[PDB]
Amino acid sequence: HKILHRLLQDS
Amino acid sequence: HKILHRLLQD
Amino acid sequence: SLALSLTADQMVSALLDAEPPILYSEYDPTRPFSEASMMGLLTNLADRELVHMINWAKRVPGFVDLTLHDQVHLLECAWLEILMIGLVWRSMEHPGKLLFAPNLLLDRNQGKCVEGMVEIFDMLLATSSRFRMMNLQGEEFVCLKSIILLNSGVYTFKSLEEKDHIHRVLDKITDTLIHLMAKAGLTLQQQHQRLAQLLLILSHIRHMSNKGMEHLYSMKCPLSDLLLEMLDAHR
Amino acid sequence: NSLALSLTADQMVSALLDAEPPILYSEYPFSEASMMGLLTNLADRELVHMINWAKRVPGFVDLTLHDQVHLLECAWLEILMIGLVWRSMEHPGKLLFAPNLLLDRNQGKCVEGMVEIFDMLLATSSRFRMMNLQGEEFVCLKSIILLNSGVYTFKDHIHRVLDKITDTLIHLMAKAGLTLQQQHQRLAQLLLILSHIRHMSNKGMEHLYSMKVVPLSDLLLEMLDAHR
Ligand SMILES: O=C(O)CCCCCCOc1ccc(C2=C(c3ccc(O)cc3)[C@@H]3C[C@@H](S(=O)(=O)Oc4ccc(Br)cc4)[C@H]2O3)cc1
Repeated sequence: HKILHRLLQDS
Repeated sequence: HKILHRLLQD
Repeated sequence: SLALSLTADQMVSALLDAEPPILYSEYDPTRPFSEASMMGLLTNLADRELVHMINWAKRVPGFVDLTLHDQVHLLECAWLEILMIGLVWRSMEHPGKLLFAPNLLLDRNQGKCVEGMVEIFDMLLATSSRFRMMNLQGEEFVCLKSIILLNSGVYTFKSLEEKDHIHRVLDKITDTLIHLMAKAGLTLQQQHQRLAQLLLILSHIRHMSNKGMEHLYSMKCPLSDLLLEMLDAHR
Repeated sequence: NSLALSLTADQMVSALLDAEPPILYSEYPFSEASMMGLLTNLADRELVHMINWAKRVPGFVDLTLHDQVHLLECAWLEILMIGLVWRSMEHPGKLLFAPNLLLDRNQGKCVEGMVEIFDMLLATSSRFRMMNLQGEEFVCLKSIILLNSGVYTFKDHIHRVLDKITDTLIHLMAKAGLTLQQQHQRLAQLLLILSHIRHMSNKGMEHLYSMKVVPLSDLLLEMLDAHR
C-alpha cells in the first residue's frame, strides 16, 4: 500500500 | 571538430 | 461514465474550478541561500503541491473512472511534468524568471546554487517564453495539464478497456481545445496549427521531466515519504 | 526566404517520401555482447543515411550548420526509434530491426535493462498498427521529430515549417475521408505519441551512456556524447 494509493483512496 | 560537420557538408 | 457526457464549455468549467491554489514557500529573504537550503525550499514546496495535485486529479473528468491501480500509475509517471507545466504557466509574465511561489521568484543565476540545475532552469525559462509568445490562455492551460495526466503513463500500463476509456477522454479534451480556439476567432487552418504547436510542447515537457527526474534520483545519493515514493517509481 | 514554405501539401508528401532512407541489413543464440554489437553496428550505418535524409527534409537546408547539428544531436535516437516502430508495425510482438533481424521481447532480455525499452517500443508499434498509420503520415511525424525536439534548446523559420507539416497531415486525413472532428482527433493522437517517443529516447540514452563494452563508432560516440 503506497502513500499515493491511500491518498487516492481517502474519502 | 565533429564528424557530424563533415557528414552535413559532403 | 459522466465524463463523456460533458459539453465543451462544461469541460472547461470543470477543469477551471478544479484548479489547485498557488502555495507559498518558506523563503526567508534574510537567510543566505545555499545548495541545501534552496533544494530544501523546492522540495518542501513540491511536497505540499503533491497533496493538492492528487486531489485535483480526482476532479479531472474520467480519472476516477479508472481503477485505483491505473490512477496510481498515471500520477507516478506524470507528477513532475505536472509540477513543471504549472511552474511554467505562473511564470509566463515574469520574463527571465521562474515564479516558484509568489515569494520565491528565481532567475538562472540563482539556479546555479544547485550544480546541474541551471540546464533545467534554462529549459523551463524557454518553455515559459514559448507560452508567452503563443499567448497561452488559462482555458488552454488546464486542458494541456489534464492531457499530461491522462497521456503520460498510458503506454506503460486482459484490460485494454481501461486504455480505451482514457483515449475517449483524451479525444474529448482535443474537441474542447479546438472549441476554445474556434470561439477565439481562429480559422480552421489556425485551429489545427495551434493545436499542434501546443501538443508538441508536451514533448519538451516530457524531456524536462526525464532530465530533472534523472538528477533527483542522484540528489538522493529533507524529503518527505510521498515524494520519495513518487521518485522511486521511476527506477 | 525558404522554398519549403511554397510547397503544396502533395509536393511536401512526395518530397518526404522520396527522401526516405534505405532499409539496411545486419550481419548474416545472442549473448549480451553480440546483441549490442549487432544493434550498435546497425545504428551506426543508419546514422549516415539519416543525415542525408535530414538534408532533404524541406526547410532543413535553410538552417545554419550549427542549428542543423543541434537538431540531429537532440533527435537522432528518437528518429531511429520511430523508424524501427514503423517497420515493426506489421510484425505484432516483434521488432524488425532489419529484414534479417526480427526479435521478440525474450531476446531483448539478453541485455540487462533493455526489455523495458523493448516493451515500450512494442507498445508504440501496436498503437501505430491499431491506428492504421499510413506511410505518408509516418514521414510527416518523423520530420516533426527532427525539427521539434531541439527547437526549444536553442526558431521562427522552424515553427513556420512545422506549421506546413501540420497542414500536410490534415490534408492527408481529409484526403483519407475523415471528418473535421476525426481529423483533429487523429492529429492530436499522433502528436501525443511523440511524447512517448521522447520518453523512450531519454530512457534509452540513459542506458547507452552507462555502459562504456561494444565498439561504438566515433560519430555514434559524439552523437551520444551530446546527451551527457
Ligand atoms: O532521498 C533524499 O535524501 C532526498 C531526495 C528526494 C528529493 C526530492 C525533491 O523533490 C523535488 C525537488 C525539486 C523540484 C523542482 C522543481 C519544481 C518544484 C515545484 C514546482 O511546482 C515545480 C518545479 C523545479 C524543477 C525541478 S528540477 O528538474 O530542476 O530538479 C532538479 C534538477 C537538477 C538538480 Br542538480 C536538482 C534538481 C526542481 O526545480 C521538484 C521536486
